[PDB]
Amino acid sequence: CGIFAYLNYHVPRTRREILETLIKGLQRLEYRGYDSAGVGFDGGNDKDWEANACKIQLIKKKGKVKALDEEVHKQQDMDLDIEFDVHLGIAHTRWATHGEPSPVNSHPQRSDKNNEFIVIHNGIITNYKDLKKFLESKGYDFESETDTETIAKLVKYMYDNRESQDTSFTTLVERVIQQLEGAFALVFKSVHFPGQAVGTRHGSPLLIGVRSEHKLSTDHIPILYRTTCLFPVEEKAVEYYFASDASAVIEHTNRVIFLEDDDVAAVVDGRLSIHRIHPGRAVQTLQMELQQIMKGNFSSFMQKEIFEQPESVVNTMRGRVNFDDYTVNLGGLKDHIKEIQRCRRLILIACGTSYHAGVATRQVLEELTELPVMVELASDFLDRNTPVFRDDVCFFLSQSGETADTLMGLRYCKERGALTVGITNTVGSSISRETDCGVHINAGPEIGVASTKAYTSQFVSLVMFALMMCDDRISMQERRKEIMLGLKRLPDLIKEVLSMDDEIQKLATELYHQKSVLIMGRGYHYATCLEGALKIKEITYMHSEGILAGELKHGPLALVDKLMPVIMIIMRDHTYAKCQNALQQVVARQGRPVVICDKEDTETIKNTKRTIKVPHSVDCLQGILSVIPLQLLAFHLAVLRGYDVDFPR
Amino acid sequence: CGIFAYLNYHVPRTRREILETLIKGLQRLEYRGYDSAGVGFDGGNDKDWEANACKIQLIKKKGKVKALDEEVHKQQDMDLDIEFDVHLGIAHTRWATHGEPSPVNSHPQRSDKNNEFIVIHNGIITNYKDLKKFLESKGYDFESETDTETIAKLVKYMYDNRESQDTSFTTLVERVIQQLEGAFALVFKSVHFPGQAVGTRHGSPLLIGVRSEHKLSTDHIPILYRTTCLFPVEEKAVEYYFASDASAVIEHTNRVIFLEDDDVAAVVDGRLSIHRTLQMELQQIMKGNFSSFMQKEIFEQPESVVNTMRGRVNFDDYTVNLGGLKDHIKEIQRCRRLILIACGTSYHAGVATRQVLEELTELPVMVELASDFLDRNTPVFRDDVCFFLSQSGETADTLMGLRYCKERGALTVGITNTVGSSISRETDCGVHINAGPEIGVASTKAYTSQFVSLVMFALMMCDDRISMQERRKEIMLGLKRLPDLIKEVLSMDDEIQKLATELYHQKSVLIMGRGYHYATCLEGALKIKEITYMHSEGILAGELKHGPLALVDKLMPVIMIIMRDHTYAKCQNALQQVVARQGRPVVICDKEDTETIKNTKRTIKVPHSVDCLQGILSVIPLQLLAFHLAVLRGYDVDFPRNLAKSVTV
Ligand SMILES: O=C[C@H](O)[C@@H](O)[C@H](O)[C@H](O)COP(=O)(O)O
Ligand SMILES: O=C[C@H](O)[C@@H](O)[C@H](O)[C@H](O)COP(=O)(O)O
Ligand SMILES: N[C@@H](CCC(=O)O)C(=O)O
Repeated sequence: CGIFAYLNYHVPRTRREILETLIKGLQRLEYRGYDSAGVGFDGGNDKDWEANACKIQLIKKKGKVKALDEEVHKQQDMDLDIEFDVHLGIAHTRWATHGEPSPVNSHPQRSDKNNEFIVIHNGIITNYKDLKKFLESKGYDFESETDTETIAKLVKYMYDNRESQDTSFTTLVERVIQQLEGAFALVFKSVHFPGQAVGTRHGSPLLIGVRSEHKLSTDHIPILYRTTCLFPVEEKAVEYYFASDASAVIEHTNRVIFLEDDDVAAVVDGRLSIHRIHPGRAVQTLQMELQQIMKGNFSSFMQKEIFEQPESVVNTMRGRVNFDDYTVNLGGLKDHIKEIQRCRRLILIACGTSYHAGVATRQVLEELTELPVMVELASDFLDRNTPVFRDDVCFFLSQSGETADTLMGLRYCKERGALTVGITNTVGSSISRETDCGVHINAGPEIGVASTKAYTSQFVSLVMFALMMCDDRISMQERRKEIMLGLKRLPDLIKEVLSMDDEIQKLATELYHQKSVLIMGRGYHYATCLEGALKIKEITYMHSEGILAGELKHGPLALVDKLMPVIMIIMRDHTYAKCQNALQQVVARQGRPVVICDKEDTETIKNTKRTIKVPHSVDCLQGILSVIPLQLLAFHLAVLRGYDVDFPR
Repeated sequence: CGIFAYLNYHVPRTRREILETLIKGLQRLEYRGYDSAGVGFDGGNDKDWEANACKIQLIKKKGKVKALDEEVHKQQDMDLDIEFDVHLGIAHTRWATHGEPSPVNSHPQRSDKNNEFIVIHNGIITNYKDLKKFLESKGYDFESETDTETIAKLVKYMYDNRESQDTSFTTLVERVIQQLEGAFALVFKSVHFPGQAVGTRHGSPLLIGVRSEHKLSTDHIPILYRTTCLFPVEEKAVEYYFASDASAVIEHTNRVIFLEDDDVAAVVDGRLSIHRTLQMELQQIMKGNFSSFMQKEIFEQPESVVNTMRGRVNFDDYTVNLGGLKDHIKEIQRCRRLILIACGTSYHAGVATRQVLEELTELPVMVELASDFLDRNTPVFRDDVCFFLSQSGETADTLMGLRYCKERGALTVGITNTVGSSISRETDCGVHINAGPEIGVASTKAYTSQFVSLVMFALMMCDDRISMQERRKEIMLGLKRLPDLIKEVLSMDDEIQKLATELYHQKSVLIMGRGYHYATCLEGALKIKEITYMHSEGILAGELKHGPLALVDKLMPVIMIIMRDHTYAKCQNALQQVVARQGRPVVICDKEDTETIKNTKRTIKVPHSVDCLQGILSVIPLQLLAFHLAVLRGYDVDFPRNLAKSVTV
């Protein structure tokens, strides 16, 4: 699930320091969930590091990384004070798929009892059955029920059947991946190629970080097919960081290379080259900081990411909104904003909360672009073979940028010649690369299990795009100004909503024992219902459902009685009167609902017992304020019930 | 709501023959509103019926009509033996969407403490608040909170300031409607005008039935402007039946006059004048041998399906011809998008046929909930084809969307089950699904008939594509076999009733499907909500992994739909995810799905049909399941709480 490897080339490091780096690397990957982890490093206790490069030691264990950290330092036959001028250590966290969690089934997987080759793997090898039969017929005995082991045994098969005594480590791996089917991110290590690393991916992220106090030969690595590689110029010293997630690299360096499918990256004599069976891979700078993946003073990542939303919203608008002259500029669309305006339809495709962001901005997109806006769930979009045309603009909302159904929707539309735009939050992700253009919502990494700041950052990003699509219309200047003053005031308004956290805990204690809750709303807050009810489902495990208010009299209103908890959303927009009508329909049937409304709606505050009173904003922005109380309610309910809000489940 | 009045002119009826005709008229209209009821007739106990038309009696009580039928009887003041030669009586059942359903709020309303004018109203007055303040200043005291009272206190204000001593009852009503705003259907009665009735409409149905053993003077009453009246030629014997619907009159006669907007009908001296045969058998509105309309309407779907295809599908030569579209089909193919607009179950019928509409028309298909369609002011264009699905043809939100689309030059199509309904008239063209009257509040045969209709339309849109000839043949053979396969499903009634005994106590249930059965699980979830009051929610199977799956444990009831179409494997993956969360689901599957039947305890095995027709079969069990669950919980399936049928306000 998580991969991290640390190669120090002519940068002296003691075995203690190497192990602490690997463990610290896995600590940055734990948030993805896992059941076991392991490390691989050169063994032996010969004081000269050059003689220990033929003994690979492994320490794998089922449990948390801490237990692994304890097992590392709990080795009597291991001297931690040996200094290695050159060394490659690899680490891995496992999410079991093939084989039950156990030390044997943990990574790194070895090629034999002498550990001539070891490999860490993220993904699944579909044809591991056949590959295992073939290697067993050639005389290789397996010890684990993991598909990963077939990789270790196979690379040794190529090595044992090499035509020349000096075939490259790269050539060996090329022959392995050419026999593999499915998805995989791999890092290899071998006693026969000491100090060298080989990384390759297909359908799984893999990146390489680099650091050196010396100048590097290039910032754009060219691809080599079967002056050209990356290395420090005047000296040898250099450090490489293979990782499946930037979060494990950023504290050491912000210079990274994102590998692409079928890339085979190799480090030989401290020089990094990328082979493939003038295109090149860029060495780019990440704007990510270690502080963005730490809880800080908060007790959970969920709490942090909700309460930091005044900051994340500001990070989303930075360099993109100019309140001094009411102009909007998404740099990611400069070379495509012209074509997009000559198109005839917008299609927003996403899963889960990302899809709700589409619903939350569909109206304002229709208002300002005057174009048809169709919001689709990616899985259903694929089932129906939806008609798509060359003059369609297709947005793909995805925080991770790797969600399969959304990604497959992306590739579907590209085949039909539509113009594709990625709204992502993960640099280097598949959806950010394969779209024609895109916007990075720059909300910072989302470490929590549920989407909190990503939903509101997507909300803001799509509103900003809408503002770009009508920057030439005289009749809409006023409307644009109204909206951008609302964005100017939004962060302060979000703080105001968070300052009512106390009022929300009271509501949580009132719903502590409840099993169902109906969340009602219409117009700009239809999405607020759905997203609220999804959060309370995902985090609290109670049956929260979002009900479009205009639909009550067509059936759903039958659930209302004096026992069914109800939360209604009644804001000061054009649907105010209609929402009041829905409230009367509920109360008329013995419903006693909790209402989320504007601070100054004196009428409903008096006639309704419990009301959450949020500040008034622009109609097409209220959704951001009205959803936060529901984020907090889901958070507090889970806490009251003893759940771990940072646990996937 | 419902309206019914009985005017017998020189046809001797005792006071019991009239009260049992008013109640029997409301029972025919009860399914339109059953929160309260009331009747209005002539009081007094004088043998000579003439000295009793100056005294009005109002018997109004809370509850269904059977609560009023007992309040009318066993009274100590009304002598049910007086013979009336001329008499008028008005009745009404109300849908109390607001306030309390008290006898004071029920209709008929009154204008003072002596009952000089009583009115029964179907609709809403959008300015009754201004009429209430104008009338309170002149010396009129109000009693109720309804908007109907402002119609009674105002018809008396025009009578207190007339210019001549004998102003016709029409003139008084003409002055009232000029001050009323919104929609309304009214039937007046006054002591000053004995035996005279006035019936005007504007945006709400209102017809007049007539019966007489004598010949009628004419068959085309001429509309007048401030050899003219409909009356028996030689004698005076005539019976009139004011009613907002045709079912309350078919039992007494099949000769009605469908009024129009702003037509002020008036019966004077037993002569019907307007100022400014029915094609239904009584059997169609009788439960027959079933204990409920909903059970009948479910088990009669084999016939209603056939009645939808009659004279429209030819299986010998595989031709589809919808007469209602012959003059527009050519222009519909030159359009560029399909939009389906509806509410509730009708909206589900759009979801259930969206995929096949996209396949056979190759056009974009967009399915919209009417209420949200209006809140967003959706972009619509002259080259859009907009369908409006409505069993009643009167649903307010759907109807407003129609007029919204006409204003934007779109080609509109009505898919209705009511001839003469607003939606069937105001659309450029349309199809009558011809399923028969639907009395049960929950739509059952209407859904499956709307389904078939949209499929027939799809078959027309592609009858000129060679490449789709085989696909057309496959679907039409499925239609030929569908009625019998529906019977095969209904034969599992007993098996469904059992599984209901295992769930009637639960509070929630999740229904999961994708593709062609996304609609199935939504419509099923709606039905269970509407008549069993369980918290049932439809969940798109593809979305489970994105949050809702967290709500599944060994306790949470789950129903899954897994059919043999292109999503079988994906549905199998969702089923494996559910079991991993310890779920124990009921699976609706195809009989030949042996793998599914072995590994799942509770299964409902339905016969295999064409993929785009399978939805009709997979939904019927949920219709039956909702029925049995309601019976187990002691509820009534023909009168669910908190609403009625057809949302016209
Ligand atoms: O609570 C929300 C979850 O995070 C989940 O619903 C998420 O929104 C989807 O899995 C889409 O993922 P992406 O946004 O990464 O595409
Ligand atoms: O089961 C519920 C009802 O059938 C309901 O969903 C109905 O569909 C709408 O209240 C109006 O729809 P029509 O306009 O077709 O009557
Ligand atoms: N399929 C491998 C790797 C899974 C992973 O960690 O992503 C296993 O189960 O061991």
